[PDB]
Amino acid sequence: MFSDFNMYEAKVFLKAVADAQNTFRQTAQQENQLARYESQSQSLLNGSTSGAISITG
Amino acid sequence: MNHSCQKVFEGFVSALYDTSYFFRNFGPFKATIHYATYANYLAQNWAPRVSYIETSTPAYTLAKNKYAVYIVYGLIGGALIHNYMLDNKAAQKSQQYYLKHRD
Amino acid sequence: LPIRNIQFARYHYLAAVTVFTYFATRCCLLDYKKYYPLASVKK
Amino acid sequence: MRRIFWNFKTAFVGLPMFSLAPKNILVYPIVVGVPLYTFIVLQNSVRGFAYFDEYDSDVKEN
Amino acid sequence: ARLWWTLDPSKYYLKQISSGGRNEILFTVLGVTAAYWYFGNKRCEHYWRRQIDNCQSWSRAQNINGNNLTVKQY
Amino acid sequence: SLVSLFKNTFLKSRVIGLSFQAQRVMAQMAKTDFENPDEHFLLNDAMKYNELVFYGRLAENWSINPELFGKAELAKYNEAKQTLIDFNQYHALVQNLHEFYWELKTIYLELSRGVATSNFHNKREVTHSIIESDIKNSIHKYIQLIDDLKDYPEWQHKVREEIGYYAHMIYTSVNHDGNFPEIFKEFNKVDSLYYF
Amino acid sequence: VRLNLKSNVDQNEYPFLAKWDKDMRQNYEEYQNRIDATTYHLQRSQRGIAVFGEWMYPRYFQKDILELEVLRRKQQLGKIYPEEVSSYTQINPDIANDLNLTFNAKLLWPVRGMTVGAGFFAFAHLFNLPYSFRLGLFVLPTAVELAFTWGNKTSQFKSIEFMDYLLQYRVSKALLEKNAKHFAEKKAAYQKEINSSQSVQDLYNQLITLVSEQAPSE
Amino acid sequence: AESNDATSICLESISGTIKGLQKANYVVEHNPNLTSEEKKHLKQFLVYRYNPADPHDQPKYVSYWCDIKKFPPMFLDAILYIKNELDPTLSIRRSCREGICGSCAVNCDGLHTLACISGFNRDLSKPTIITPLGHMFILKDLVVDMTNFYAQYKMIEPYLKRKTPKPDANKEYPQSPEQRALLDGLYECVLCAACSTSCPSYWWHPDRYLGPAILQQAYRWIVDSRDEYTQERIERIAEDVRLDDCQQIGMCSFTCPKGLNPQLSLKNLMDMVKDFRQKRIEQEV
Amino acid sequence: MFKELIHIFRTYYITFRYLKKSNINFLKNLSYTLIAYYLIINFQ
Ligand SMILES: CCCCCCCCCCCCCCCCCC(=O)OC[C@H](COP(=O)([O-])OCC(O)COP(=O)([O-])OC[C@@H](COC(=O)CCCCCCCCCCCCCCCCC)OC(=O)CCCCCCCCCCCCCCCCC)OC(=O)CCCCCCCCCCCCCCCCC
Ligand SMILES: CCCCCCCCCCCCCCCCCC(=O)OC[C@H](COP(=O)([O-])OCC(O)COP(=O)([O-])OC[C@@H](COC(=O)CCCCCCCCCCCCCCCCC)OC(=O)CCCCCCCCCCCCCCCCC)OC(=O)CCCCCCCCCCCCCCCCC
Ligand SMILES: CCCCCCCCCCCCCCCCCC(=O)OC[C@H](COP(=O)([O-])OCC(O)COP(=O)([O-])OC[C@@H](COC(=O)CCCCCCCCCCCCCCCCC)OC(=O)CCCCCCCCCCCCCCCCC)OC(=O)CCCCCCCCCCCCCCCCC
Ligand SMILES: CCCCCCCCCCCCCCCCCC(=O)OC[C@H](COP(=O)([O-])OCC(O)COP(=O)([O-])OC[C@@H](COC(=O)CCCCCCCCCCCCCCCCC)OC(=O)CCCCCCCCCCCCCCCCC)OC(=O)CCCCCCCCCCCCCCCCC
Ligand SMILES: CCCCCCCCCCCCCCCCCC(=O)OC[C@H](COP(=O)([O-])OCC(O)COP(=O)([O-])OC[C@@H](COC(=O)CCCCCCCCCCCCCCCCC)OC(=O)CCCCCCCCCCCCCCCCC)OC(=O)CCCCCCCCCCCCCCCCC
Ligand SMILES: CCCCCCCCCCCCCCCCCC(=O)OC[C@H](COP(=O)([O-])OCC[N+](C)(C)C)OC(=O)CCCCCCCCCCCCCCCCC
Ligand SMILES: CCCCCCCCCCCCCCCCCC(=O)OC[C@H](COP(=O)(O)OCCN)OC(=O)CCCCCCCCCCCCCCCCC
Ligand code: SF4
Ligand code: F3S
Ligand code: FES
Ligand SMILES: [Ca+2]
Repeated sequence: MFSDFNMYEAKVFLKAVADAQNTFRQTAQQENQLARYESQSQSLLNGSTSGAISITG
Repeated sequence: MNHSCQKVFEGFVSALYDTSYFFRNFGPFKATIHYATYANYLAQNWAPRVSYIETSTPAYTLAKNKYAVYIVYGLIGGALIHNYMLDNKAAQKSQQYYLKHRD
Repeated sequence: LPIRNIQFARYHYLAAVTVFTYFATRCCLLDYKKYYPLASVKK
Repeated sequence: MRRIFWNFKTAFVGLPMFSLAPKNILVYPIVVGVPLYTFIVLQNSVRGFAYFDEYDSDVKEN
Repeated sequence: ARLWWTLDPSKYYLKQISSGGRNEILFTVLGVTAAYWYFGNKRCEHYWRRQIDNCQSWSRAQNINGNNLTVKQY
Repeated sequence: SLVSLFKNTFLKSRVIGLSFQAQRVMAQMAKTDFENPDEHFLLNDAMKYNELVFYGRLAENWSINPELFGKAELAKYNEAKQTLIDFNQYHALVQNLHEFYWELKTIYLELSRGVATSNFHNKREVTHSIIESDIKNSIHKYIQLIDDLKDYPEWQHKVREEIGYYAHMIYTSVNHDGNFPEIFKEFNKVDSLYYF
Repeated sequence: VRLNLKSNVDQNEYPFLAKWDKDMRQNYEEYQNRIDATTYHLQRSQRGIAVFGEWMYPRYFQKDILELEVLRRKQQLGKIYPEEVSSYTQINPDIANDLNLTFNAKLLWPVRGMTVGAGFFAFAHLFNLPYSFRLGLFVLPTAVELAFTWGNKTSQFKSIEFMDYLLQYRVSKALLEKNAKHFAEKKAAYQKEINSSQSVQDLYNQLITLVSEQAPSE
Repeated sequence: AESNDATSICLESISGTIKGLQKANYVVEHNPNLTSEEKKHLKQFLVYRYNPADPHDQPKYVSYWCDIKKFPPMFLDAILYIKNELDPTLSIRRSCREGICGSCAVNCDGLHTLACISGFNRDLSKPTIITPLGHMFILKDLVVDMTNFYAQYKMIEPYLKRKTPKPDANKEYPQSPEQRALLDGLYECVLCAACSTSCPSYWWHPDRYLGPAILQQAYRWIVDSRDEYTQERIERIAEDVRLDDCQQIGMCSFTCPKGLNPQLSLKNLMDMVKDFRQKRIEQEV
Repeated sequence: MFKELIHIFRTYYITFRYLKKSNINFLKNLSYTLIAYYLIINFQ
């Protein structure tokens, strides 16, 4: 259809676009994962201190 | 060689010979070898073939033996082409199914 | 004396030899990693 | 003590072997492979020996 | 030297069976059936696939001992 | 008994059919030498050789059901079975002679590798005792075999022409000193004169 | 990309993250040259005609694709230290034996083959065989050992799996180091309240299951 | 009492091979007391000498300077002059003196040939080397062990066998001049073995492969019109590599001092064997 | 072809003379089986 040169141009550009979308995903996931870990740790601390649960072993 | 090593070597070769002879001539082992040899001969010297010596007058040769090659070629070519067509049909079906399911 | 489908046998043997040699040597499917230093670049 | 009798320069196994063997061993290799290898290598390069750079080679970190 | 190359079949393997030519159609039928089965399986596996990447595709890892895999920051 | 019918029909067909060929196969085996008695069958044409070798065991072992056999048919089957048993024994004899031939050829091959020109690494001037003893015992066994074949002039002649060839070559490979008179004592009687 | 060799990470505050970057940048140029050679070979082969090329491009050039993937992953990792290999030994006891057969780390001698050859040499010496036979019987087991050692592309798959594991581990470790100061106070508070060393994620999943089971819906 | 000697034998073999390569063509002067002036008038013969009977003897060239103006110009004449005048311990076979018996076949200066009917390079500068037939075991000096050659000759049954009785017993087996000339140039072989000792296939496989001479004799007995065991002889020579090992080098016809052409005979035998193999299938049907 | 390779090895190598025609035939059968397997498998 198109010369091989244009096909490889398209391949490179598509690789870059996929990498950009992965960059968006990585940024959002890292931020929310840090927030999640903080929230879960705080929840476990509050639970143990409040006497709601006992965490042993 | 040294006669002590000579004794050892003679004993070892005698043991090897006896072991081989026993394993080959033992009843069940002998039967297994005897049947497998003939099976191998059949496979090697009587495998399916398309070319063979024709020693019969045209009046004494079956039609199967004049069109076997063509039948074989028809079967193989038809199988290949039909598999190709089935691959194309499956490609189209999968594309349509996953397209209609989303995007 | 006559051999049924002798020409078919000759061509089948030739094809078998050709295919076996092709796959064993991979004559047609060379490697070009050795030429990369001696090649121009685009983009 | 192994005593060997041998005409180094005239016996069939000697300098005549050096003159004969190399030019006969390489007959089919040269005359077949060289054209065949050239055809196999060049048929890819109908347009050129160009490496379509899929990675940013011209881009250098600041 | 003597010329020996040739594409002709050898007479040692050119014999027929008593009842006619060698079992060519009978074996070709088996070959075609086996090829049909094999290629059908391959096609069915190949074409009906998709990659679904989401949280439910991930499970907790474990050692060969069955315990949960965790590596310290040593 | 359908299975019995098929078993007996298969046995009859194979055994009787091969019995008409046993003469030809045995003659061909006799015609060749003892180095590879089945050479013609492996290289040129397998004239129902492997079939005979396989079905001899079946003729010896597999049972028969006379009620499925006729009178003349049963007599013919017994004759064919006896012929196949004869072929079994003949093949065993030929195998024994062939293996003895290969024993002698092994001795000769060791000597030849000893005197080979390429043998720059294992050149020995004087024959060692082990091979001398092997030669002596092999020649003793060969002489005993020749004696045991006194009632079969053709077999005796073939055994000489085939096996004694390598005995003669061994004779030629070594000098006539040391223990040579004792080693080839039996060979010097008649066989040595034959190979001149 | 022609990345510089001098890492821009602070070694005083993120030591491991600096070392990883330094090794990656050090080996990046060489691994990039190898990757470029492989990709050039792949595309030039794909440009072929009929059997010499396209007709069988994707399916028969498998070793090249495997090499390309291995090179890419190794380039991202940069360098591998024995501590991580021993760490992954949990799931693959033969990780070192597989990671040696994939990468040009150290020269491999067929020691088992040479030992078998020496045993055969002792046998021949006992039985007084010619020296040619024992030299051949020394070469043969060595040849068998070499044949069974080299190649072995399955080890490359196992190396790929290990390198994926190692990359994930290194990323998580870098995240640990980056936020270590932020979590110092919370960590100090947490160690004094929970006597368990089990991870927070596992404990929280267990707690969620406990709530989903016992807690009254109300 | 004896012990394993693989190591000592191996080291001795390697060292001896190296030294022999360094000291190949060892030469001992028969009469060292010769002024170099005298040697200008005398030609040099390097004669191979070896006496395996004597345990202290080893192979060696011996140099004899002889006046070629004292005996006729043939290799055998020079050898016998050396034997009678210089050293009568030299050993060689000789019966006919006119190239008929074929006993004197030797390696006359690089070519296998009968020594009685072969001249030698008259030039006084280039030395002449006389050695026994190459690949034959050496018994003493120029005498080799041709026993295997005769043993192979016996295996072809070289005697007229006929399956049809003579009609009257007072006549001779009829044979026209054409069926006789078919043998011309084929029955003159003197069994000298000079050709067969020059056939590489005979060098490699002396026993399994019959020599060019013996196969030529088999061809002579096959093409002969009076014998009736044509197919039987063809089949007998068709076993294993008794004939198939021939590679049509053609040295056999080049060396034959009698002018015979064993190469052509072997070629015809190969053609007849091929036809026999084909028509064993084509005819019986 | 195979026949020719075996013939060359027999005629040039003294050690190879040890093998019978039967062992040569067994090697022939194994080689044919391996060649058939190679041809079939490469296309799978
Ligand atoms: C314990 C037992 C003992 C063990 C011992 C150790 C060794 C193992 C032994 C085992 C026994 C079997 C060994 C294999 C067979 C060996 C045969 C041999 O050596 O013969 C030499 C011998 C050599 O003779 P030769 O004189 O040199 O001549 C050879 C020439 O090639 C002359 O050849 P030819 O000319 O006669 O041709 C042959 C013929 C042979 O082919 C056939 O007839 C056969 C067909 C295939 C049948 C397949 C059946 C398979 C069934 C399998 C079922 C399942 C099994 C599952 C088992 C599980 C376990 C129980 O070829 C063809 O038919 C050619 C077809 C070409 C088709 C072309 C298509 C054209 C398409 C286009 C159409 C037109 C379009 C026009 C468009 C126009 C547009 C303009 O060969 C022959 O003569 C026979 C022919 C070759 C047959 C090869 C068969 C190979 C089979 C390998 C099987 C491996 C299986 C492994 C399974 C593993 C499971 C774990
Ligand atoms: C398929 C899946 C399952 C496979 C299972 C295989 C099981 C094998 C077990 C073997 C056990 C030992 C057998 C000892 C012999 C006993 C039988 C006997 O003596 O012969 C009786 C009978 C007649 O023998 P005969 O009277 O001496 O005739 C020869 C004489 O020269 C007299 O000749 P004549 O001129 O008088 O004519 C008589 C004619 C009479 O012959 C016939 O009548 C037979 C004609 C064919 C069959 C006709 C019936 C078809 C329908 C059968 C339906 C069965 C339903 C079963 C249902 C079961 C339900 C539970 O004989 C022949 O023509 C012999 C044909 C030989 C064919 C050999 C095929 C070799 C190639 C095989 C692989 C091909 C792969 C190709 C792939 C290529 C891809 C490109 O011959 C046979 O039974 C033939 C059997 C041939 C195959 C056996 C070996 C197969 C090995 C396959 C390879 C597997 C490798 C796996 C790796 C290795 C480790 C596992
Ligand atoms: C992982 C994959 C595995 C599969 C693929 C394998 C591929 C690689 C190849 C492998 C090759 C090696 C195989 C292993 C060696 C086996 C050696 C052996 O059998 O040892 C016995 C042998 C003892 O027998 P013997 O000493 O020869 O005989 C004297 C005895 O006193 C006994 O005297 P008797 O008279 O009391 O009993 C005789 C007979 C039992 O007698 C009977 O009850 C009758 C048996 C059948 C006779 C034949 C009737 C044929 C009728 C026509 C059929 C047409 C079918 C449709 C086609 C029509 C168009 C052609 O018993 C046997 O000897 C059985 C031997 C095996 C079958 C022989 C029959 C071959 C022809 C029929 C089958 C093939 C189809 C041919 C179709 C074409 C025919 C023209 O030695 C042992 O006892 C050794 C035991 C330890 C080793 C393992 C034993 C395994 C046993 C397997 C039994 C299988 C039975 C058949 C199953 C069929 C299923 C469909
Ligand atoms: C890197 C990947 C891995 C590579 C290694 C893979 C190895 C796989 C396993 C190999 C197994 C081989 C043994 C089994 C086969 C049958 C052997 C046999 O007949 O057993 C008894 C036979 C002994 O018979 P015998 O009765 O003792 O000998 C007296 C008979 O008259 C003798 O009568 P004959 O005619 O029977 O004897 C001839 C004999 C040959 O035996 C001999 O008679 C003499 C052997 C030594 C010859 C040395 C050269 C002599 C001077 C020639 C001129 C050289 C000039 C060089 C400088 C040029 C400067 C411009 O022929 C053979 O050995 C047949 C097979 C030969 C090829 C296969 C073996 C290749 C080994 C390659 C590596 C060797 C080690 C490394 C060497 C380099 C280290 C820096 O063979 C042995 O027991 C020895 C086996 C070979 C040992 C190695 C010797 C060196 C060979 C070098 C060949 C190079 C070829 C070029 C390509 C190389 C590519 C790697
Ligand atoms: C660190 C790296 C180190 C690497 C190196 C390491 C060392 C490697 C190994 C080195 C040693 C190898 C030794 C091989 C010896 C082969 C026999 C020989 O020398 O020939 C004498 C002998 C001479 O016979 P002759 O009667 O004196 O000939 C005079 C006649 O006048 C002639 O009669 P005519 O004039 O009537 O003939 C007409 C002519 C008709 O032909 C012509 O006139 C010209 C034909 C030109 C063909 C051009 C093909 C082009 C496409 C392919 C190119 C590939 C390479 C290049 C790729 C890139 C460039 C394009 O016929 C021929 O040319 C016959 C031969 C050629 C047939 C065509 C097919 C050949 C290939 C067969 C398949 C090979 C598969 C290999 C798998 C290996 C697996 C390990 O020839 C034969 O034996 C013929 C059959 C040979 C079959 C060989 C099959 C393969 C064997 C594989 C196993 C070998 C194991 C060896 C021991 C290993 C160690 C223990
Ligand atoms: C990785 C390892 C690689 C190593 C490479 C080694 C290469 C080896 C090449 C060997 C070539 C062939 C000869 C050896 C094998 C022979 C096998 C065979 O069948 O032969 C048996 C026959 C010998 O046996 P025969 O003649 O007795 O025949 C057998 C006869 N019966 C059966 C009766 C006993 O042929 C030979 O061995 C011939 C040997 C010829 C040797 C020639 C040596 C030439 C040396 C040239 C040196 C040049 C130096 C130049 C320096 C320049 C400096 C400026
Ligand atoms: C000192 C060192 C010593 C070293 C010693 C080493 C010894 C090694 C000896 C073994 C190796 C030998 C290798 C020879 C080269 C390979 C040649 C080859 O590939 O063919 C093998 C054989 C035919 O070749 P060959 O038998 O040699 O010649 C016959 C001439 N009429 O082919 C066969 O018979 C194989 C069976 C298949 C043949 C082809 C069948 C027809 C092809 C079409 C099949 C179609 C199948 C169905 C359809 C598929 C496609 C749609
Ligand atoms: S073949 Fe030639 S060289 Fe040999 S004996 Fe006869 S005539 Fe003499
Ligand atoms: S010299 Fe040698 S191999 Fe054949 S034709 Fe002449 S004999
Ligand atoms: S001396 Fe008479 S033929 Fe040689
Ligand atoms: Ca006649």
